[PDB]
Amino acid sequence: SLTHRKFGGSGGSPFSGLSSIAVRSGSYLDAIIIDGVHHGGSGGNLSPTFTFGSGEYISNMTIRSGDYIDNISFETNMGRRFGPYGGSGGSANTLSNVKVIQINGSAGDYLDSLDIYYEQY
Amino acid sequence: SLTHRKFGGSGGSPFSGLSSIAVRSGSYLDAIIIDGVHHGGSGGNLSPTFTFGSGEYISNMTIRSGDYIDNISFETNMGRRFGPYGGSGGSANTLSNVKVIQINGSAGDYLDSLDIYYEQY
Ligand SMILES: CC(=O)N[C@@H]1[C@@H](O)[C@H](O)[C@@H](CO)O[C@H]1O
Repeated sequence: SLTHRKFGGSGGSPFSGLSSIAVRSGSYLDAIIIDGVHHGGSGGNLSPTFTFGSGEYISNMTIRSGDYIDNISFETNMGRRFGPYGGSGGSANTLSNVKVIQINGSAGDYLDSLDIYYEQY
Repeated sequence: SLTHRKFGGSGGSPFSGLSSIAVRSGSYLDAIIIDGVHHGGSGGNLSPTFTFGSGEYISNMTIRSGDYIDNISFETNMGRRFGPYGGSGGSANTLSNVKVIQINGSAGDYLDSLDIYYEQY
């Protein structure tokens, strides 16, 4: 049962545990890199690193996928954009008016799957 | 509305975007360091970094807090312990039988608050 709980007081600027995103891709996704940590294989080319600013988060995400992840692009609430990186294969699925909280998944030599935790607004 | 969605197929080995945790602390938390990214002040003392192995996640977590996060400890599904690190004041709150998905918060010179995203079992 997916939930969240707050602890602590009212001070501070807010932050996410999810700080940055990169991928290795060719015609597939070989890897996703999250806060610098590699998940996947060695194939494809390494994209530049997207680092979220304070209060920035993924609000819109397009992922083409089949048995693997074929492509990823997203947009933030601040208008910045990442991708698309990958091939034209797979089915396109979209997330819109969301807030991505976390990005988990399953990887071998290629990025097989992503489990995207998010708030739907 | 908090939720999630899986894209892609059924192979590969599971990974989490949440891979490492350290804190800076004395009698309360100055900072939490999540996968290498520093959130909060220069104060207190830097804990060793906890790095989650393949298939390991937080299953139990005790937080003390008041206006600030005062203490964190957690246990993983694999019997590993992080902390307790911090002070003995504020009120104690425990998550048991969980899987922690994400740790967000607010931070200034100190760690003010955490918003913990988790599956409750
Ligand atoms: C063959 C095709 O048209 N689309 C495939 C899809 O079925 C496959 O599972 C996916 C992920 O590996 O890659 C696409 O290119």
